[PDB]
Amino acid sequence: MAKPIIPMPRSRFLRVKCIDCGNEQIVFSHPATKVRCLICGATLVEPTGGKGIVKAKILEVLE
Amino acid sequence: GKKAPNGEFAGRKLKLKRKKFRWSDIRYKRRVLRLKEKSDPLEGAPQARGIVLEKIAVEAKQPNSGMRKAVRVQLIKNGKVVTAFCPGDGAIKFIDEHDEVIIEGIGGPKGGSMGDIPGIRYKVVKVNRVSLKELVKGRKEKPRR
Amino acid sequence: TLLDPLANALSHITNSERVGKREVYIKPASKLIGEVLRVMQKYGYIGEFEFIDDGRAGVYRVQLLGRINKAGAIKPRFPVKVSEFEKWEKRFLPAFEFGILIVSTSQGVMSHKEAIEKGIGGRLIAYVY
Amino acid sequence: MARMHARKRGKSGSKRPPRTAPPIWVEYTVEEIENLVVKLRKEGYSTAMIGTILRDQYGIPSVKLFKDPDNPNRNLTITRILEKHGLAPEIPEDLMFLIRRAVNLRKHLEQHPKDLHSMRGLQLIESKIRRLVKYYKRKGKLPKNWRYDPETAKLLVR
RNA sequence: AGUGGUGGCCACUAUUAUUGGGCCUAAAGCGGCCGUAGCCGGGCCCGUAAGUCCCUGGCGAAAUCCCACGGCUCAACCGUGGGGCUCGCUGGGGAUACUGCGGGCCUUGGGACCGGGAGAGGCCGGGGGUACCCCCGGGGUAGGGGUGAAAUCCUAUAAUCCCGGGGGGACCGCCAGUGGCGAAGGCGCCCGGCUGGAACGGGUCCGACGGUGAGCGCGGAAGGCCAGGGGAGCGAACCGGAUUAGAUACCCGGGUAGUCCUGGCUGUAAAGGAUGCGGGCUAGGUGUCGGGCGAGCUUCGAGCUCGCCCGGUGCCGUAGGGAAGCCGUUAA
RNA sequence: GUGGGGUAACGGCCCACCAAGCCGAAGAUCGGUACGGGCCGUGAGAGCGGGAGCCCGGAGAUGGACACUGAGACACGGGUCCA
Repeated sequence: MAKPIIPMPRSRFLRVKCIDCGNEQIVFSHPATKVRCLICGATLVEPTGGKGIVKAKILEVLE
Repeated sequence: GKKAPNGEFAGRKLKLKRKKFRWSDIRYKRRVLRLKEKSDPLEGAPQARGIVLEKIAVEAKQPNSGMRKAVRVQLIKNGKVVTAFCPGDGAIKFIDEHDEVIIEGIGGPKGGSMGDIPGIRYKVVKVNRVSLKELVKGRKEKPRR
Repeated sequence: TLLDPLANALSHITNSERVGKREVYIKPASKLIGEVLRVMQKYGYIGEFEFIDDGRAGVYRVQLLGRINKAGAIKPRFPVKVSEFEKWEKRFLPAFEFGILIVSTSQGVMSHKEAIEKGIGGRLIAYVY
Repeated sequence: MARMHARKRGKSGSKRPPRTAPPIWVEYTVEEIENLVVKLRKEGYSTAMIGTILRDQYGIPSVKLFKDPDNPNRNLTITRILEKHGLAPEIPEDLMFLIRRAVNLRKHLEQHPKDLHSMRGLQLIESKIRRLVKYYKRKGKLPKNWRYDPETAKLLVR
């Protein structure tokens, strides 16, 4: 970990660009809960403990 | 710590801890009560006179040998039975029955005794108020009685 | 839990030094730590010191000279008068001329000699040698 | 961390996000994200589950670090917003859930009798609730005149 | 001009530990938890100045005590002056680091949320086989049984022996591992439902709610006690036999409560890690269980393995500690 | 609590009335022991131990009860009375 000089998780951010409707979401890298589209209600990702399993094929740009 | 009331206003807790555990010494408990006083037959006093009931002797223990000269006394001070060890060389001439004999403690109230005695805690210093110990010594007063 | 944090911060610093480590990372993090560090640093019994300001957990990084053999805090934090400063320095401590019996006074933290000069004590906070 | 109270082992090593600089990798505003919270609360989500949602969907690090402050209550995040709207009751969500479990357990012990393990757990949950409540009543999270007894618990649940 | 004895008190005695003591094994950790009184409280700010420090002034009789000088030959002693005296009380002015309180604030402690996952955790129902036993039928004679040797004992219309069948109770060899679960006592056939807890990753949530905890409350193996049921094997008592001088005992033949189940009741343990609970901190190495993560191998299933990371259980060992044996991130 | 008596005088001191409070685990109540203090003894201190001559204040005078005279006694070598 990173406990003595600034605590840091395992996480990061990535921008996902959907292909099921083209909505652009920023996603946290440890899904704990499913993510929905704001315009279709369709599933981007399904969660498995810690880092979720990425449902279908959806692009990701790693910020 | 592994123990204690170290707090600012905790101090009563600590003071009681110590107060209970202090009682675990017999010698402290005896002296504050008056159990010491009561138990010893002289009643906390240095000496007491009494009348020799009869001359008895007591047996030596297993390490040791020797048949000790002794008096069973009834204190004129109270009305209790005491066992008191009488010294003397040829001891028995010096000591005398039904005269007044004066008995003192010896060696503290440690509760222990010498090996030659089964349990005698006491000394006879004086017979008719002239010491036995003068008669043991050759340099103050040589044998009498 | 975490209570009396200062004693703990001194206690880590002693273990470091017994090993002869170069530095210390103090997880506890206060005004109390930094003023005590400044007193330590004036005497030059500690070296240079860094404070990083984090609000996740402030950290202090301390240089060790090794000149502090033992430094720990007081179990009651019982109060101390001006006449009484000497009495505590001979009694408990092996020191006699080392000049730190750290005490907190109305100004911050002071040493022994510094408490005399001002004329002010308070509650006895700790000791250092 | 580490503490022990119904386990003989330590606590999890997880920590809060240190992206304590405001977002700029999010591309949604404060405004849009509030809008989402009203709809989700109304739907049937409880305030922990909303905040989890917000992190995944809307990509914020923490909900403490994109929306503090915006109302002047301590530790400003979700349920304080809701509290001013009247979408959240005053009894913390924490306490609502604890209480719900404490009801659930009496009903099993009845039907399933001879439960030693489950019985010790009923004593243990309840006990913890009185201590939490004792602090909350004072803080104003609960009323002063409120009390936590197990009958009042059953009331809330029903 | 005393010496010596006895009795007592104080020192010696850190044998009362505040200075200045301990609790694996020397005497000493509560079987475990819970939470009350009480004790104790992270960071940042702010108000009060109660605690806490400073200064002045009222006062704590004389005598006792020290120092100084003087007087009595001298000194003890007493005078005189100075200093100090159980020294517990009083009033005003100031300071605000530290503490107490009132208010505000922050997530670092605490509790809480969500998802994959493991398990001899608990409650209920179903069910399999092995092995013992009983009884029915077949088969099959003269000893079987038991031991260190024996003996009692058991057996002739037939025991032991060997097969087939039915019934019954009880338990789960292999599986099983230095292994896993539960607060603790403790928990092992397999299947399903019901149900409690835990490690972990993501701190999503309340915002110091925290720690400890006298008392109180609660669980508590085995056996026992009470009722009812069950009873195949096992077996205190018990009744023989041997061994033994005799056996009072080890050994053998029979044998009752009990062992099993439910309802009820009582409460003990070398209930052990002989190591109270909570936190921070102090060299490492290796294995192992479960999780997270990146790979290689792949039977394409985390199947076999490596490292980082998180928790737990083990071995070796540093600083240090211990009388030593040992202990050593699971601390003594 | 309210009124009142009586005292040199406050007062459940005593009294009438009215109320049901008061006290307690930071140890009440009960049993037991003890004049208290300045000081003293001991100990480097912390502490322990002690209340003796002597000074200070209270208490007593065969045991108990009782009034009078006096600023002052319910009176230590005064009275009444009971044991």
